[PDB]
Amino acid sequence: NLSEINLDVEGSIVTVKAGDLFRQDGFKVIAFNEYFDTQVDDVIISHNSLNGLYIDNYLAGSVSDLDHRISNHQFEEDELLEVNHKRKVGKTQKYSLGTIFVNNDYLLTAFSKFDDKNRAFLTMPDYLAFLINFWDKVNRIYAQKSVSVPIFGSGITRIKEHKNISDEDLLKIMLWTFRISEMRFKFPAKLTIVIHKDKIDKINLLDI
Amino acid sequence: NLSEINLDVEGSIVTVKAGDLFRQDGFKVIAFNEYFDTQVDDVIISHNSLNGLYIDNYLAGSVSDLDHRISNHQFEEDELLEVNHKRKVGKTQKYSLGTIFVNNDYLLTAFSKFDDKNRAFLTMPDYLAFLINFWDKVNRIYAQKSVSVPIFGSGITRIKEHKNISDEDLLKIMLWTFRISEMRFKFPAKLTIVIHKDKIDKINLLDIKSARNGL
Ligand SMILES: Nc1ncnc2c1ncn2[C@@H]1O[C@H](COP(=O)(O)OP(=O)(O)OC[C@H]2O[C@H](O)[C@H](O)[C@@H]2O)[C@@H](O)[C@H]1O
Ligand SMILES: Nc1ncnc2c1ncn2[C@@H]1O[C@H](COP(=O)(O)OP(=O)(O)OC[C@H]2O[C@H](O)[C@H](O)[C@@H]2O)[C@@H](O)[C@H]1O
Repeated sequence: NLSEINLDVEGSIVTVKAGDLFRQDGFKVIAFNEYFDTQVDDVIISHNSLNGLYIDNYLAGSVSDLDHRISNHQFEEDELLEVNHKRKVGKTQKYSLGTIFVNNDYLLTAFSKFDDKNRAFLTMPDYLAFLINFWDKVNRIYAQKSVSVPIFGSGITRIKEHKNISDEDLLKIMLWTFRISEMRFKFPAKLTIVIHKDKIDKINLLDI
Repeated sequence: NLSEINLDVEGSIVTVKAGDLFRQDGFKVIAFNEYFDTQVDDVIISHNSLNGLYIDNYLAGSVSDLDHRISNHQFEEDELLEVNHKRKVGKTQKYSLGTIFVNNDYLLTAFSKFDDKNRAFLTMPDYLAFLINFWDKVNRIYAQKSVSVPIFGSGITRIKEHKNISDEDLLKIMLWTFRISEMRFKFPAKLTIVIHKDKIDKINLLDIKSARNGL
């Protein structure tokens, strides 16, 4: 019946707290799909998803300006993938999972893959690959800085073969993938995992 | 001092014990590389790996027989990768990680990648992807059957950016990923993880019980 716990992981504090991601001070992480889509129409991007809420309610400036900024940005060659020329709707450039686009205090990250068949989806290995690559990026780049994340993949993402996986189990995977990442960093990022305040019932923080 | 432990993981008992993989009853898993190389000459495969030690002392029949058997075997379309024609020494057909070739009571699996200098290596994402794919296969194909494994990657394999990762850390990751796999299988394989008897010094079986809950 508690709402926050601080965890000593590899000699660094990881906070898990009930609350609202959008209210956190510092960097806040928003999961986009692999095309960094921005069309919120409840089929590509759901109005209910954090991706949709951020664009609809919190993105400063227009969605058009954001597309241009992302379009004209230059990512490492490790992060640009094949262009899906034959797509019905949405952007065409694909990005490697974990790629980050910075937008003010928001870290927009290529999280889920998309296709008309499985819509937003990831294999369990893709999910683990995302976490490792993502944690490695934030720990090298945002060392000693605050980074707040939700429970990645607990929304409408179908993790293939894991339709029913629980929020707590995804939280556990997030935690031990973070442990692995920060093994190689003296000063990692200052991570906070936010559980939507109306969902601390779904999770017993003493289990952790 | 403690040499064996039984853990309930997702409602199934997993055994971690000191011993000898080759003395294990039931299926034994041998880590081959992504080409299923069989040439044990300390250039491709080394004599001191379980890969080379299985070929040298435990393989039934000649290495030629095994090569031909693997080449003729019908692998899944997704298990078959592209063919590296530039390779100057060894087999050329790449296989996706976790691919399994069953050989009597041995499960030969494509574990490590070989770079241009025949160095065994994996990235941490590759390693995790191998474990999930491999656990998924054996829990599907060998449900309720004994499957014994060593601590994958604790040999010469370099896990990129984790050169000094401890055997105990690899063990927990193996347990974490196996737990995830059997969230999908109500009747998983009966897993035994074998720590080489002379390496039990490096592993404290008490620091491992939390992994059975995914922590
Ligand atoms: N204000 C909040 N604060 C904290 N957590 C919240 C909040 N609102 C919701 N959550 C919870 O935060 C968790 C994550 O919410 P999401 O990001 O939607 O789900 P995903 O990680 O599967 O991303 C969906 C993907 O597919 C899409 O196309 C996107 O492009 C993504 O790529 C859920 O448990 C929410 O209840
Ligand atoms: N009899 C034994 N019983 C149990 N464990 C053993 C035994 N002998 C050694 N071990 C331990 O078992 C662990 C694993 O030993 P290995 O399989 O060699 O190492 P890897 O997993 O990094 O695979 C080597 C890769 O590179 C190669 O080219 C292959 O192709 C592979 O792809 C070590 O801790 C050993 O001490």
